[PDB]
Amino acid sequence: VAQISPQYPMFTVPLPIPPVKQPRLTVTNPVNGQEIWYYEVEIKPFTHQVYPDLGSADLVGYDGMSPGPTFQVPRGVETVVRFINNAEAPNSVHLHGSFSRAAFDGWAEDITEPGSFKDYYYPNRQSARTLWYHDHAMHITAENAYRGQAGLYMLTDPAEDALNLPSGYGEFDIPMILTSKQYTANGNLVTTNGELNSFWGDVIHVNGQPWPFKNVEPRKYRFRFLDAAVSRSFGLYFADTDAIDTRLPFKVIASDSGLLEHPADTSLLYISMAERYEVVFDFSDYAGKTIELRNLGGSIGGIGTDTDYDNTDKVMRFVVADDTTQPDTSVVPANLRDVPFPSPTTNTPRQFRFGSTGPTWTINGVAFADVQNRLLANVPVGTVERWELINAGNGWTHPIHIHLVDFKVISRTSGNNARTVMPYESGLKDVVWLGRRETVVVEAHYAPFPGVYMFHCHNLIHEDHDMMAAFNATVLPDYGYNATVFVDPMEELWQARPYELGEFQAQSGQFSVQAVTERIQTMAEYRPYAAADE
Ligand SMILES: *[C@@H]1O[C@H](CO)[C@@H](O[C@@H]2O[C@H](CO)[C@@H](O[C@@H]3O[C@H](CO)[C@@H](O)[C@H](O)[C@@H]3O)[C@H](O)[C@H]2NC(C)=O)[C@H](O)[C@H]1NC(C)=O
Ligand SMILES: *[C@@H]1O[C@H](CO)[C@@H](O[C@@H]2O[C@H](CO)[C@@H](O)[C@H](O)[C@H]2NC(C)=O)[C@H](O)[C@H]1NC(C)=O
Ligand SMILES: [Cl-]
Ligand SMILES: [Cl-]
Ligand SMILES: [Cl-]
Ligand SMILES: [Cl-]
Ligand SMILES: [Cl-]
Ligand SMILES: [Cu+2]
Ligand SMILES: [Cu+2]
Ligand SMILES: [Cu+2]
Ligand SMILES: [Cu+2]
Repeated sequence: VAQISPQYPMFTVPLPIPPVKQPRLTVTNPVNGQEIWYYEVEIKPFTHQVYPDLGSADLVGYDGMSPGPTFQVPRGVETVVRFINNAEAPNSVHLHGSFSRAAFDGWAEDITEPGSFKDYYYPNRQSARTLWYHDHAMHITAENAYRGQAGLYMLTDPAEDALNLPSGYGEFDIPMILTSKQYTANGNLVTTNGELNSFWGDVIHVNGQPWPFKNVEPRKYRFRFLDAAVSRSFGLYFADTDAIDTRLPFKVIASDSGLLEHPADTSLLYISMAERYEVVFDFSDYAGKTIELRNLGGSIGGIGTDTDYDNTDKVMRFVVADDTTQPDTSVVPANLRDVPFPSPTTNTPRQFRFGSTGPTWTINGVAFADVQNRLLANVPVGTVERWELINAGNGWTHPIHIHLVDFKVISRTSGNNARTVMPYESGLKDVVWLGRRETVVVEAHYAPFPGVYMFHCHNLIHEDHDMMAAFNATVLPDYGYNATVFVDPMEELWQARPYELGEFQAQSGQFSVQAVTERIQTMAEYRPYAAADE
């Protein structure tokens, strides 16, 4: 259908690369003698000239940019991030892909008001994976994410580095953060406010830039795909501009939770809101060509319900040089890793229906705001459960996310007989797309931390009104590990605190090296992540 946003000069602006976020300082953890990396992020307003010849867009971003800066954290290094709200609305930061404690996980009611900050303590102990950090504030997650509160968080480890995959952040390892937005006639953003169905968007962005291009050499690149859109799901494929409908093969090497056991040879990648897939594309057979990254129409080939617009079949262009300037020393091994799959269970699976209750998107008839009813499962820590995630509807799709866990996709049935489990769903994930009339069974180890966690649809419009619920990963009162201060996401110990911008700017008072060092060493003594040792 006709583009609504003004006409854009397609494939004329280079793909931006978010800068790497550096820690401000390190603090010795008195528990283990190891260095904790401490970071400060200021959430604040900024303008960005998206349309060359119109006005600017009003955004709110981590460190005044969108996407937020990229974190790059070695496995085993604990991080503390001071998220400082200097904006106009509350925030709640979630690190998507991290088994964070309940009070460091971005619980939707666990907000920071403007003129407050919160310190988030992250374990970084899971398998090498592409995480992302983004807003989770109750009822305003769609508008906070849409206006710029999302960024990448790469968890790295030597074992993955030894595979010799294409490497170097911004060299041959490229972030590909997809969004779908809409602009006014003067080049400002159309708000998601008031939208209760889906905000599709008619402008496709990579790393915050409409329809970019990149100069590539004829060799192998690792692309880290993330669907950070409010509502748009994608069917990604690559094509030579000399044969724009001919799909070129590539390899998926990783899903949400890390490496697949083996690369999945693929010509079409379904990716829905909050899914991460890492792809290796070999440009060597296309020296001197232009390869367009494109998006499947027909509402992702009948899987989705998304509206299609004139230019939503276009993502970006890669202009391939005639030659490499340096040898391609990278490879994609046939064997990537032993995926740590959960033990099969015979426990009769729980059922969750993703539908509506009057004008509200619900789970088993319940809206997140409804405290009395929204706690839908008690799961003893250590237990493996199958959850049957049901989309009975033909008129909506729902990428379902479960906090804390990594899960295996056991099965998919389609009431449109459209598809079962995709080859790139063979490993571990934390989001799974319920297409039209789809039921998916996932299996997860509810481990290793007790606490109250969210699960929900990651269509941020659905999530906000109000397709989200909670589970309690439970322990018996003799469990230990300071569980009584780490189960409650709203625990007073970990709540946000007020700051004065002067102190922040001068790095004085509670921002002094001394105050930060004392505050982090005190936090570290509670031993939040001790139960994940081994
Ligand atoms: C989520 O599950 C956790 C358990 O993993 C629940 O917290 C547990 O709640 C029980 C009942 O309040 C606590 O026992 C109580 O202890 C106090 C004082 O020592 C006593 O006054 C009461 O008679 C009772 O025995 C238990 O300590 C607590 N466990 C932990 C580890 O905090 C929690 O309530 C559940 N959350 C929700 C929202 O349902
Ligand atoms: C639970 O948290 C408390 C409070 O941080 C920890 O108590 C500290 O432990 C170290 C070593 O035992 C002492 O030198 C500190 O003086 C303790 N502080 C206080 C205020 O008691 C405790 O270690 C933690 N327990 C577990 C199992 O994690
Ligand atoms: Cl490389
Ligand atoms: Cl919808
Ligand atoms: Cl953006
Ligand atoms: Cl080479
Ligand atoms: Cl202050
Ligand atoms: Cu998320
Ligand atoms: Cu999450
Ligand atoms: Cu949904
Ligand atoms: Cu969430």
